[PDB]
Amino acid sequence: MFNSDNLRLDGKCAIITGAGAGIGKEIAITFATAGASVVVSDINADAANHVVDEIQQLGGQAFACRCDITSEQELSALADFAISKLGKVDILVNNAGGGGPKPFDMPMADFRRAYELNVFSFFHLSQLVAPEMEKNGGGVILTITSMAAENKNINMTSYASSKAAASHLVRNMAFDLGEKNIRVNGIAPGAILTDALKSVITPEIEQKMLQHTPIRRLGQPQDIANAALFLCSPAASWVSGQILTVSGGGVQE
Amino acid sequence: MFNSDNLRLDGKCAIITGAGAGIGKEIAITFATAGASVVVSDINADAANHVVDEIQQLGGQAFACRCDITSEQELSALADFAISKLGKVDILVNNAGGGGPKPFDMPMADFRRAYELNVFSFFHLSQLVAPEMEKNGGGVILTITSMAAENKNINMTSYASSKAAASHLVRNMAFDLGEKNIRVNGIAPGAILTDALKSVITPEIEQKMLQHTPIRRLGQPQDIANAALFLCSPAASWVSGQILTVSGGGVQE
Amino acid sequence: MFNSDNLRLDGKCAIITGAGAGIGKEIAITFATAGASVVVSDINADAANHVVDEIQQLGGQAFACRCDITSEQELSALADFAISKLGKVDILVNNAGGGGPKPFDMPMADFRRAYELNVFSFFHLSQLVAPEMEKNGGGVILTITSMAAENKNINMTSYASSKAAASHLVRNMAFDLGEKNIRVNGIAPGAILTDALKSVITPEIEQKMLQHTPIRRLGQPQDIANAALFLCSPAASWVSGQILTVSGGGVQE
Amino acid sequence: MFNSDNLRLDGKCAIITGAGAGIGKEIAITFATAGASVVVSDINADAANHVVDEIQQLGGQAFACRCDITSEQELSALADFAISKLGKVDILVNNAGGGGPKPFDMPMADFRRAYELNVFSFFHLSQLVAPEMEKNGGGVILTITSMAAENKNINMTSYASSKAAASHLVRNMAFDLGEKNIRVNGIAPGAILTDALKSVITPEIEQKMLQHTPIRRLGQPQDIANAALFLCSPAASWVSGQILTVSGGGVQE
Ligand SMILES: NC(=O)c1ccc[n+]([C@@H]2O[C@H](COP(=O)([O-])OP(=O)(O)OC[C@H]3O[C@@H](n4cnc5c(N)ncnc54)[C@H](O)[C@@H]3O)[C@@H](O)[C@H]2O)c1
Ligand SMILES: NC(=O)c1ccc[n+]([C@@H]2O[C@H](COP(=O)([O-])OP(=O)(O)OC[C@H]3O[C@@H](n4cnc5c(N)ncnc54)[C@H](O)[C@@H]3O)[C@@H](O)[C@H]2O)c1
Ligand SMILES: NC(=O)c1ccc[n+]([C@@H]2O[C@H](COP(=O)([O-])OP(=O)(O)OC[C@H]3O[C@@H](n4cnc5c(N)ncnc54)[C@H](O)[C@@H]3O)[C@@H](O)[C@H]2O)c1
Ligand SMILES: NC(=O)c1ccc[n+]([C@@H]2O[C@H](COP(=O)([O-])OP(=O)(O)OC[C@H]3O[C@@H](n4cnc5c(N)ncnc54)[C@H](O)[C@@H]3O)[C@@H](O)[C@H]2O)c1
Repeated sequence: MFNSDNLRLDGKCAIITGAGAGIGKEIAITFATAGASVVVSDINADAANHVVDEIQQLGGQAFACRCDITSEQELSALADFAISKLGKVDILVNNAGGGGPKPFDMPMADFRRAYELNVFSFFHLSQLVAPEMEKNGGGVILTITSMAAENKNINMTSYASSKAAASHLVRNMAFDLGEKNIRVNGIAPGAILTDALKSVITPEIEQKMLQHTPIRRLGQPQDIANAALFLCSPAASWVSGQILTVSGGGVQE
Repeated sequence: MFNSDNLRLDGKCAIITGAGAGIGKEIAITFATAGASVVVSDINADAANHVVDEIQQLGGQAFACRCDITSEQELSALADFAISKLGKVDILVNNAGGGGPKPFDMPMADFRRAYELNVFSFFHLSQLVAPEMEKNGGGVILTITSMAAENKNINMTSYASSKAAASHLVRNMAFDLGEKNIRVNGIAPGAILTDALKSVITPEIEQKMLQHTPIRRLGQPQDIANAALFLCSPAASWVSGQILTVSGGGVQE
Repeated sequence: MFNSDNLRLDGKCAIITGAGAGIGKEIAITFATAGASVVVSDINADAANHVVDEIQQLGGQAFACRCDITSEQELSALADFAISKLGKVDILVNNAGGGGPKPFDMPMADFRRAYELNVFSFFHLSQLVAPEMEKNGGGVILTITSMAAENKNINMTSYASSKAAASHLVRNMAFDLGEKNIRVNGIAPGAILTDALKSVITPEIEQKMLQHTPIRRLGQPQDIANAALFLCSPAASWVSGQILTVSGGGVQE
Repeated sequence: MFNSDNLRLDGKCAIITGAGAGIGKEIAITFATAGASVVVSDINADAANHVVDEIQQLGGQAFACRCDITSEQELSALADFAISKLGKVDILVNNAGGGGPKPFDMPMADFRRAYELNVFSFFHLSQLVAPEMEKNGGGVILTITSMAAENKNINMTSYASSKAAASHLVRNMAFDLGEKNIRVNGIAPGAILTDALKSVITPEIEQKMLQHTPIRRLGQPQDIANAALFLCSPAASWVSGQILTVSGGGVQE
């Protein structure tokens, strides 16, 4: 039978990478509003700090930490800081990442970078928290991937190849971590109208993207926040190694 | 921000196939307990009625109809009964259907039958309830597919191909019905310990299926009911054409 | 090292369903030209018969047989006739099939039909030849599926769902038949400019379809004939359970 | 109509990574024997040179270069040597690369390295030879990926994710290079019995891997060389962005 408390994160401690803005910001707020203590990580400290007061204005407890996910040194620091501020780590939502469409002849530096963001940082950070989660008898890791991980188009070599790596790592990491009773899942956002896109997108552009979405509307960060909550909640206790695409049933071009 | 009402089905009217036992019974009870009025359908009216009684005891509203999904006549009869008893239809949970390991040399009757159970039935009923969902302004159709739809093995020709047909039906159907604000999704459950297997299973046999499952415990009907709720709740309003697997990150032989 | 005879069908006997025209016609000719005796099956006898003289004009030996693949009675007849005319059956290429885009509210008859063509006939015919192939110690089954089996778009419910069933049957049948030392593979044609499309397609239409194909050109039946030869040849002796998409790297819309 | 010349590489110039042994060596010999001039590259010049000698003995033209694919400098040096010795480049067979089972707690050095071996190397070399292929009017790049790219298991985080990255690189890269008439494909080989394993394997161990393979025999290097030939031969001129698995229809543990 239905049980609302299974849909909440009461007493949980979560790290949310790149949560100073966009989808990441919504996950942080939505998680704190469901009962979990949160460490809001982001390179843009001022942004991270805004999210924190914003959570307190709601009564949740958040802490800010600047952290370049691409710096191994900052990742271990993020981890030590999180275990000190919250006392433990139950949830890790690896949101930060990116890269973008690029020509085939981008310098290798551009190529290597997508991996730092989408693959290596994600993997190093899990290695850091995994021991903590295993100490407490379990935990949940959630990464935000992308639909590029499953589509193919021009100028997507690095971004698409990296996101694919991350999605497949999820499927395998689910096995290594499963022993430590840690679930690992991912979510592939469609065209999320994060405030950034929201500012540029022309009503003509919108129609062009929504041209192939059955549920004719652009996504909102919340859509991704709802999916994350479910996947990180106890209601999803036997769900591991999955990638949930949240994109209205189609693809935005 | 976290909104608990988005995770409830207040005033939603759901039809649920094969709800006398196992997975369907639990989705019926979880749904009804989350605020929706439900029609419990089943080839076993005794079972359906018991489930209805039990739902009412918990203070939920529910109605029972003995329906054999392999009958076109009986499928229309199910739709009329729901229109008649609930007044409208917002959610269809196509749970019944089946088939299992069959010799390559099985009689064609047996082969086609797996299609009756998982494909033709599911599609027709969708045709029946679609027109009713659109007049309410939207809806959610959800199927209980299978991991056989994604796996490969011996003695699975009928069973696995039909579940594969059903799973790709979800993806395509999401396009057609997307213009009528209807979302279509499915769930691929692993080895779920339903009251039947619960007594056919022996602790020995168990350590074998679980041999390749990261989250080392067999599934409970609640796990599936939990994902169906989310997938049919307004919180997953931009999730369509997806097939979520709940198997603890592995495959139970 | 390279060995041309491994790329030929010398001494092989092949059944080619729906070979009176299109892709099917090319497979027949290309196979006979590589050394195999062929039974050219098709509902349009005159077409089947043309292909046969055409093969003889090249020195290959073909035999015609009218056969509605959707009639169980005609399938067993096709089989008995093939084993009588050729002496044995080494290769089965299940080309005939079809169905097409259809609205969600097509009558059920339309839905059931796609399955007769794409799934049931294919499965019944394999059941019929499998015993013959097993007698000779091996064989090869090849089905022509479609890209609909992997894409999702509006008005594709039946066609797409059926082709998906067929592709997944390939993956599983590979296990049942593997014991009988029979390989089973499929090929998913992209937009093949079969003489039919070739007659209607406007130079403007062409551009529209080729809009998303990296190798900017429409396919030719031969392209599919080359793939089939490889997959049915000894060079592909450890290749089973595969679906090869031949579509220039993209999709034609 | 069957055309044997389409299945040959006469006057084609191919570069082949890790061609001193196993799979690469055989693709080198099969290619050279099918009419193309080949550059045999390898971190082991002794091995490369022996393979070159052996090729010449069979009357084919070949050249050897000791190249360590993990070096950007050495990759450019390989491209110059091929341009210098063969005059042009029409085919690139990226065979080397690797990595294997690694503990979740592996050092990041080991993790990144799997990316050096299967991702970064493969991409860069593609960048190097692309410009040369387009000036000849076309080309074919082909990678030796892995079944780990599609599977899930314990102790495969690095190995499997990098092969997944490489496999999705094929799909996307096919778009970019498609405008320059360059086709990109890959092959996922199963358990191939190469001269090394050939002596490390014990008849006991063999009956175990083969336990779930329909075509019950381990793969031979020829099987892979056979598919690479076809995939690089003009006969597969409309096949791009594909990843063919050669594993006898199953998975060898
Ligand atoms: N918005 C979309 O439409 C969309 C679609 C598909 C996938 N995604 C994925 O979702 C994730 C988040 O995307 P978003 O759209 O919210 O992005 P965004 O760039 O708007 O926000 C990223 C947040 O992370 C911060 N950040 C950037 N680099 C960082 C670093 N190196 N270390 C720590 N923090 C850093 C930014 O300041 C920002 O607050 C990414 O992994 C992205 O690949 C987004
Ligand atoms: N339980 C598992 O481990 C598992 C795993 C994978 C897929 N599934 C899927 O879940 C669904 C239910 O499986 P389950 O094991 O919970 O089922 P079950 O055998 O318990 O059947 C559930 C209910 O359906 C009823 N029913 C059977 N045939 C019917 C018909 N023809 N018309 C109407 N009602 C009918 C049964 O009497 C029962 O009350 C199926 O779609 C099955 O493929 C279950
Ligand atoms: N042409 C394309 O672009 C394309 C694309 C994707 C998939 N396909 C698939 O390829 C296969 C063959 O397609 P095609 O394009 O050559 O088709 P087609 O309709 O041009 O030719 C089919 C041939 O089979 C015959 N046929 C029709 N029904 C038959 C039946 N019931 N029994 C026996 N023979 C019958 C027809 O007379 C004809 O000679 C089909 O399974 C189709 O789904 C084709
Ligand atoms: N053999 C199998 O069962 C199998 C299965 C799956 C994938 N593969 C793939 O096939 C490819 C070759 O595998 P294999 O077992 O045949 O390989 P292998 O270990 O025999 O290596 C082949 C050649 O590559 C050379 N080489 C190694 N590192 C190199 C480097 N850094 N730079 C240049 N040359 C180098 C080796 O010395 C050897 O001569 C790899 O991509 C591997 O992932 C093989």
